[PDB]
Amino acid sequence: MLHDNVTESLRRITASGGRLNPTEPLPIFGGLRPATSAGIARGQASVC
Amino acid sequence: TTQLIQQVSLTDFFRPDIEHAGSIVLILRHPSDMIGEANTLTQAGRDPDVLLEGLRNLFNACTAPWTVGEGGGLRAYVTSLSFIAACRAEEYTDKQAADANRTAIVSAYGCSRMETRLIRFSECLRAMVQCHVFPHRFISFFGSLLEYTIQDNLCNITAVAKGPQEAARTDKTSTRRVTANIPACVFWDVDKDLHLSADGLKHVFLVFVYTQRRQREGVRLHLALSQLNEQCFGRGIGFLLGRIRAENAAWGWTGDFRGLPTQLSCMYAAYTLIGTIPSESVRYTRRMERFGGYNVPTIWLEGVVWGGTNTWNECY
Amino acid sequence: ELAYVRDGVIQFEVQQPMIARDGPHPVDQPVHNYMVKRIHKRSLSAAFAIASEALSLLSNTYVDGTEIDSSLRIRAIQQMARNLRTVLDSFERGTA
Amino acid sequence: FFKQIRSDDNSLYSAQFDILLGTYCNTLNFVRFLELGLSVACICTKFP
Amino acid sequence: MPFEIEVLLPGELSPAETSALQKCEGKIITFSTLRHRASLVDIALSSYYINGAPPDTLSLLEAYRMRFAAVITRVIPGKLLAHAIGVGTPTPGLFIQNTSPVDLCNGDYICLLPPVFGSADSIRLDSVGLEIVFPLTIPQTLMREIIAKVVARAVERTAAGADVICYNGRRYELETNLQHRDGSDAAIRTLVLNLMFSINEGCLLLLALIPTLLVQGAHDGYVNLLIPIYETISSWISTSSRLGDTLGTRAILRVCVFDGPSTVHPGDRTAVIQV
Amino acid sequence: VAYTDRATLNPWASQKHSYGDRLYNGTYNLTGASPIYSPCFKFFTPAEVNTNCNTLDRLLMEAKAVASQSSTDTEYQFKRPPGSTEMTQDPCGLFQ
Amino acid sequence: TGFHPGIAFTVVRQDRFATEQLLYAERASESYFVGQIQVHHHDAIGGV
Repeated sequence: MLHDNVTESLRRITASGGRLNPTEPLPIFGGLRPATSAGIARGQASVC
Repeated sequence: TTQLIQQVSLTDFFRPDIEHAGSIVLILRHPSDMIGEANTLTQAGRDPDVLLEGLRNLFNACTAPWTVGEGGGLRAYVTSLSFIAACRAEEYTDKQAADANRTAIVSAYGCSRMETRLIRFSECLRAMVQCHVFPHRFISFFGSLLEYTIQDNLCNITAVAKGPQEAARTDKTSTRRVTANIPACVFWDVDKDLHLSADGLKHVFLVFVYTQRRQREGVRLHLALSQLNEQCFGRGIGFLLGRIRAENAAWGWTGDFRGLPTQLSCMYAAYTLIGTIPSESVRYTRRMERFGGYNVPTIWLEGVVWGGTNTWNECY
Repeated sequence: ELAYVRDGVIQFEVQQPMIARDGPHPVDQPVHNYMVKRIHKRSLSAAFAIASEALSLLSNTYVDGTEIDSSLRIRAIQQMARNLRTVLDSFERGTA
Repeated sequence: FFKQIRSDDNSLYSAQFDILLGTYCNTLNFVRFLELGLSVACICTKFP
Repeated sequence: MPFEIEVLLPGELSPAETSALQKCEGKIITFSTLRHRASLVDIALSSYYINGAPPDTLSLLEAYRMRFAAVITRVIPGKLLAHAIGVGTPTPGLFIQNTSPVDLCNGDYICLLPPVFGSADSIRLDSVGLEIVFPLTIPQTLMREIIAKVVARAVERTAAGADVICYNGRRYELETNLQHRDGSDAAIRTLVLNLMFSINEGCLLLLALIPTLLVQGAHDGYVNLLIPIYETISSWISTSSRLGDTLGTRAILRVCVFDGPSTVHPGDRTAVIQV
Repeated sequence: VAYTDRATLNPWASQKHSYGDRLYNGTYNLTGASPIYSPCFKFFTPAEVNTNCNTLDRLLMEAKAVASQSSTDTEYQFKRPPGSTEMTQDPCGLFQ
Repeated sequence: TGFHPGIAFTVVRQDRFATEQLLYAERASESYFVGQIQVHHHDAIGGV
């Protein structure tokens, strides 16, 4: 976008509708790995 | 007898199905270290985000871009010396052989987006020497290629790291042994320049060359072969590289120690000792050879005993 | 001598039958085929270790005036024998 | 092609061949019509 | 053929101690002299004692260059065997249990460095009344940096009136939590002092020889020049040289794994050849 | 070819350089550095093997042992790691 | 807020099932050449 506070607001918003999203502070260089959880109930979660 | 080493790496920067045995392989450090290193080593008035862009745009189009961050258990570890040579083939004085090398290695690898990977690597090296994070500090000598096993996008190399070269039994086509060989574009020997031209023992050095002039960076490496020891070799090359040293040192009560020539601003070359040739006199043959479908000239050494203690000697 | 082979090859040649027919049909002639295959090279692997203080015993160091070290040497021999037997069976399993 | 060699140089003991591991040809079966079952439905007759 | 060292662990060892000495498989120790029969009071920390009290970081950097290192191979409930590295060609699998904050890749050259971090190598043999400190086995590439950063921190601390080091994609912080930083600041002062004195003596001697160094332009003359005072120059070299050769620390080992794991997390054991 | 009386059910994903084509087809590498797996990849991206001018039905030669496509041990469906070798069966990946 | 912005989506997700294959092979469907065992030793952790 043109303003950063909008690209940040979009990410913060969409970080609340699911559990697959990057960690809060961005990595400067890498792959943006999600924060691993502690429980695995039924099986590998199929991403839609 | 000797000593072997093993490493599993990706095959993005190197394909042992294409290198012939006896080619030198180089090892890389993790690219993530460059971030903090340039964060604390860049010169005042200069932003290292150009290095960040170089690295990031490089690794965006080399292989699977993910995993290259911190959680990397598998990585792009080894690179061929011929590779790092042909991505900078625009600075070696013997143009025609280097140009043949470049076109051959652009056609012999995957065929797709290597022109991309090559200039990515060239731009990355340019940026690092520009932000005062030198390549010699991140690239080391691994060994000489002996035997390999490949798969889909992954390799397993075993190379000679110590001892005589031709004491290594391999299951090749022709003969159980193999000799070392280097591309003919990087072969620069210090001895005939200084004209001592004497038989006997000769060391083999791995020397980089730095030309940092603003927006006109320059990085190239050769494989020296001289009679000099590791002490006075620095003096010798510093001597026949006078212009580069000059244009580098010149354009690189309150004290006011500002804008003075510093060590990283005045640096032009760094070298390491990697082996030796304890023969009666060294013979080497420049014969044109085939990389699959193309022909490129190489240097065929004989009787090289690989050395060690990988400590870099600097020259500013 | 397999480790000496650069590449092997086997050749096929089959000839197919035909059926005489009547017009309107192009008069048929036989056909002949000529196929050629090659072999792919593979390998197998198996390891087993003999620690230090086992090599120190299996080596024919001087005959010592005790029988402790001889019993230890027998122990090491039997350990190595079992490991090597398993290693050799590993190839018969890896075949299948 | 001229190639000088010092006292007992390597690359004299180079041995590696190729091999033709075999040739597999096939043969046909000859259909005897009158030995079929279908010939029950006809009285074949030769007439030059 | 390989050189062999025996250390006869005495009696009166609390089995709660030998249980930890059983964890000392692959740690490095040093002797002042190489023999075959070695007494436990020789590798103990109480052997250095260069000036009374336990040694400094300068004192330990000066020791590690004069003593002969030896890696502790297998230990048995009776005694302790060790192989001297540097000479002898140890034929067995000379493994090393890395004790360093940072990882070890495959194919590094390893040197030694006193415990200039949160020292926790010490095994406290109280029943005998002596204690053994092991060195840190860092890669040769981080050797010039660790010293520089740990000395710069203290030289800024005495200047009262994110400092992280990174390697192989891992970051280890140098800012220890407590701002009550005594103790380690004390075991490092004669380094920051002996170093600082040398550099100032070099600066104020440079500017005392040529009267056209900075007065003819710090950019025009200084760079164009680039292209009993006589018992002071001596005093400068005769100390700057001894400091430099102290901080050289040529490598001794090299981690060469052969069909194993390609990275050594702190606390693991791996194969190593000698240089 | 499927429903001949129309051209395409969805014009916003099918046509070249459209939205869906832009977002999911791999020739543009937009979703390149993302570790997360993407099912629509095999559907949007035009396949290409050099046996175009050389086969009648390489169906059999291209529907046998295609390697796995997703990770196997991660809580989520990460893209398959380069050091993996697990092979599976993909029926629907053949007929699109 | 629960508003329909006049546009719908088609969900595409992929699963992974564990099966048991049933392989069948014809006799002499494979020519198999066996070389000779070769041995190599190289040091490791505390063991040759």
